[PDB]
Amino acid sequence: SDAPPLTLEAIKDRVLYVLKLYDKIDPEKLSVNSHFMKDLGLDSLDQVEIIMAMEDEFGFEIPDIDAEKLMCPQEIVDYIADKKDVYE
Amino acid sequence: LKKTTGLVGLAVCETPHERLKILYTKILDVLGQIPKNAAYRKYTEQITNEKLGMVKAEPDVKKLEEQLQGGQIEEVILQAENELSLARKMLRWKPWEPLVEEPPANQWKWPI
Amino acid sequence: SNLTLNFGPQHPAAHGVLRLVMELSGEMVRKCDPHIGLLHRGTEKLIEYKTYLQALPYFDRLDYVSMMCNEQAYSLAVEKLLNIQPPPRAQWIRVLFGEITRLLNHIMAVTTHALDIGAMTPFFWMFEEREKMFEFYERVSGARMHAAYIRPGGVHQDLPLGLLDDIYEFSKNFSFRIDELEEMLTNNRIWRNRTVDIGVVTAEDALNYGFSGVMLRGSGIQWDLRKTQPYDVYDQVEFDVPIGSRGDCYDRYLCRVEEMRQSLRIISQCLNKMPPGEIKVDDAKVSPPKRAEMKTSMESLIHHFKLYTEGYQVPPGATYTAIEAPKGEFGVYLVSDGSSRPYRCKIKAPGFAHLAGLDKMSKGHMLADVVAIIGTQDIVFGEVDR
Amino acid sequence: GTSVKPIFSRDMNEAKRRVRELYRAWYREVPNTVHLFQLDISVKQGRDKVREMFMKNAHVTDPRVVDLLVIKGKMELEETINVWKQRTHIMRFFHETEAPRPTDFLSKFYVGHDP
Amino acid sequence: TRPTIRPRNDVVHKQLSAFGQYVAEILPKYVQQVQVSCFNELEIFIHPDGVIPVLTFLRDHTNAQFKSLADLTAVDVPTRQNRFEIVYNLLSLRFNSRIRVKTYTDELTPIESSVTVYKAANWYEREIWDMFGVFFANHPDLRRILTDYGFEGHPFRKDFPLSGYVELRYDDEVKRVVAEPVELAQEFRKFDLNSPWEAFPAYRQPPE
Amino acid sequence: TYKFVNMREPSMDMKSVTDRAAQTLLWTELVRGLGMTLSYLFREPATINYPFEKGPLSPRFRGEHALRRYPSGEERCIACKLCEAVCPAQAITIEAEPRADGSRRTTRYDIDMTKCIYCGFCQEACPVDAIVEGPNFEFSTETHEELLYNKEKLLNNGDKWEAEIAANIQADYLYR
Ligand SMILES: CCCCCCCCCCCC(=O)SCCNC(=O)CCNC(=O)[C@H](O)C(C)(C)COP(=O)(O)O
Ligand code: SF4
Ligand code: SF4
Repeated sequence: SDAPPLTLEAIKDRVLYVLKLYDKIDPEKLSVNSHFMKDLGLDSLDQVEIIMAMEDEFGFEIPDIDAEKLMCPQEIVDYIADKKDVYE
Repeated sequence: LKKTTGLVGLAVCETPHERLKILYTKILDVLGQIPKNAAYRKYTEQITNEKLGMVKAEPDVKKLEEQLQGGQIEEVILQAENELSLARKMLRWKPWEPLVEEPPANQWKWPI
Repeated sequence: SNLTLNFGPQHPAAHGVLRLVMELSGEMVRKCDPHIGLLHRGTEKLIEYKTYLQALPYFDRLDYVSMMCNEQAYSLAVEKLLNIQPPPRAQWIRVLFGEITRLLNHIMAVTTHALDIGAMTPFFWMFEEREKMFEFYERVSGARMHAAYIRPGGVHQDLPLGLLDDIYEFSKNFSFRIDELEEMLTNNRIWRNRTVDIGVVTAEDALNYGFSGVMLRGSGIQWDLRKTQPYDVYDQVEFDVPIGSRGDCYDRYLCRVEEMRQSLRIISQCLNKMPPGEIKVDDAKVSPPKRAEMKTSMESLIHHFKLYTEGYQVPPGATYTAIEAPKGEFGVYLVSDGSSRPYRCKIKAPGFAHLAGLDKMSKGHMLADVVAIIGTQDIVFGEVDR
Repeated sequence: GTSVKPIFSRDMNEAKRRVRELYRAWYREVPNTVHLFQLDISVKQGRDKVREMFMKNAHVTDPRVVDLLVIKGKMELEETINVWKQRTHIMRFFHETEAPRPTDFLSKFYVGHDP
Repeated sequence: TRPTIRPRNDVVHKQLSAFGQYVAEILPKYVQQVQVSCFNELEIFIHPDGVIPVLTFLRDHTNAQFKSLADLTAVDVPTRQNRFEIVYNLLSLRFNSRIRVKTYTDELTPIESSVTVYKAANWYEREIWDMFGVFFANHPDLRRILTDYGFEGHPFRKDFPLSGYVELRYDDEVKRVVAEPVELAQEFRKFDLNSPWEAFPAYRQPPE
Repeated sequence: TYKFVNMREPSMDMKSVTDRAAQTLLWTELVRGLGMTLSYLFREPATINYPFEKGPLSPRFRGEHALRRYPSGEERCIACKLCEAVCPAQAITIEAEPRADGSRRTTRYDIDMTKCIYCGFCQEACPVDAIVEGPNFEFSTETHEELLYNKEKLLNNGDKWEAEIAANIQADYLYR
């Protein structure tokens, strides 16, 4: 069959794996609720790179107006879950 | 009757008189929607009425070409089409209105 | 996905400096994108640092196949800005050498076009005539092509004794060389297969695309600047304007051959009507005095010194002056700020617009057809890039 | 009022959005440029260079100037994607044959007169 | 005033003046000035917004029929608030006449592209953008035409130096052509040519 | 006044149609072209036997530059710098000072022959016929540096070519 029924936990884990490969984010002080600008100190350009890596990982494009709101891993998880129609 | 206009891409027009009458009538109809005091309206109506009367007054195509001073009645038809398109664009643009802005003080001063 | 190809610059049919990015489906040409500037030397900016005399030789090197015609266009622009008149004998010499120059250019265009197509022999026959014509250039000026002979105010020097007879001797024989070229090409079925209905352009499209010269007259447009807007003494010579009917390569080639014949006619009239008199304007604030006068009289020495150091001041103003150069309308937009150096000099070259029309002209054709169309546009990149 | 005609953007937000689009396009393009031009740099080097070029103009606060900068960046990207640029043009961004010019006062004093 | 002096043509001067008045009457919204030079050349100075409506008129009106765009160029005048003068030279074959249309812009204000009026304008506008930095709105394909790939600056601006900023050479360590800051074995020698005495009294300006 | 170049019509009589068919099937115009090339084959060629034979040149021909002298051996050049001012390529560099006997003479006279465009404006501008473009055109070199002429090189050129230069000037100066 096709891909298994991806869930919120898998989405969060893959998002965290993608983020921990970013060289400007501290691997062990990153949480599901961390803010890229306030806590990680990431710049606006850095955020764009993070969303591009997310697009690569999850295989679907994210437009600029949607990508601007995503400011923490939890927002990215909720966006992906809403787009993929996943409630668990 | 004429074999070729001699110009590449310009076809020979059968019944040029009727085509010209239609085009000049359409031009006058479009110009009727332009304000009466606009110089474009009065000038174009004057020249269009001259050409329309000249077309109605001479049934020979060669003599009509000689009178119109327009160079080979097919090009007269093309020029009428161009004038009709311009008249529609001018109705949209309304250039009869006052100048939008005065240039800066020394915009056109030459030398320096 | 179409295949993308670099046609030139290092290509035989690319004229040395043209890089053409071509999108092809097989050999069908889906798109032509000419990339130019490989011979952009910044002429227009360099001229802003020269006097008008110092700027004159830059025009020899724009369309290096038609030198004296460029000189004449620039000289006419400067003379219009100066409000002066060249002497009649200078104007007759100018027209004569302009027609010799048209002969040179049409030989180059027709024979190189034939060489792209594949007929290599007429190039060799006609380039000896070009050589003889080069001697006429060198005898009048000391240089085979970059003469700098035609200057604002007239010409630099008078004709040497015996030049007119030799020009007559060449002119009474050139018609047979034209006949041999036409015997090789005009009725040949391979040549017609390579040229007929290739690069057909309509009259309306030719006008809207900025075309000039044969690129107009091949499509039936009855226009020639020598007839409609004459300069020098062109309103005193009789000639005919060749007019095409199909707007294709074959009609344009026929037009160029007939223009060569009409140039022979004009040259004959110029040879028989050359008047006596001075050869530059008798105004030492513009044209330099004779060397004997410079070494004898105080005013002549002062004016020589000033004209060769500072140059003449030109009254402020701007002119667009155009001529019927062998490749089409060649124009100069010259802006004078009142000083002895031009403020701005925009050069209008017919090949610029003609090459901008190449992608439109190549629609529905093959690679060899595009080679033929490049040849039929008569492009020199010295004037295209400037 | 200032009565100024825009180019593309009315304020700084739309200009910043266009900047982000151009940055995404360049970031995506860099690996293809490394492969096609046969460069000896890494993809990280190219992206770091792209970032550096963008950062060079971070101080601009005029939306029209930002729009024109984005237009020029789009022109450069189109030149790169179509391989109109050669390897020399791409490598010109790195200045690999220019000697390092000193910045402190003393070295400039020793070497010459330029301030 | 005989052989040396260029002759005048009053007939053409009057005809051009009348046609300039005609054009100014028809398009008062955009026409700012009309001039006829003494060598019989007609110039129409317009507001930038009227680039398309004026050109179209001059192309399509039955009494104008300026079907040919001979040339389109720009002139840089740094002392003006609007730096760049945009010049259109048009030719009418039907009436055997020429006309010049002039407008202005600065570094940051786009000019409407006229490719929908004259296709010939395409490359010309590219050249202007290449040489002066004037952006043309709604141009189908606007990019450099004359300069090298990646070239920075607009060479035809008056403040751009004649030799530019960079030059090229082949370097063997990297096995390629490289660009480096320009150094000249002989510096171009600036000449001061202007005479300190006025040449043309007819063009004297008020002394402020 | 104009003419048409391709506006003719073929006659449709059986004679002309059969002649056209014979041309199509028997390739008559191709044979005509072959005959033209065969005729050229038996003509005398236009090639000259260089370097034993040379192309004709005029007294006005512009060649390698030279600096000239008066018949007493004194240099003609008096360092007015008109040639330097007029030079369109800025190929001339001149430095001057009073000589030991007080004469106005150059200490530096350089022509960059890789900058030069060989226009002859320098010799037109010169008031004393000091700098000229001579008749020599065969002076190719193996290095760039040899084409940067100093004053000694130009004086040597004048001394070497004066016999020809004076005759050419005598031939042409009544036109100048
Ligand atoms: C391989 C080599 C290729 C080289 C390619 C070179 C391409 C050059 C393209 C140049 C493009 C531009 O200049 S585009 C002009 C640059 N943009 C601005 O100046 C706007 C104001 N500054 C800012 O917004 C911030 O500094 C910003 C850093 C942008 C982030 O902002 P955020 O934090 O709010 O997200
Ligand atoms: S020939 Fe012309 S370019 Fe050469 S040195 Fe003389 S003036 Fe200068
Ligand atoms: S060569 Fe002639 S023009 Fe040049 S400095 Fe000497 S005298 Fe003057």
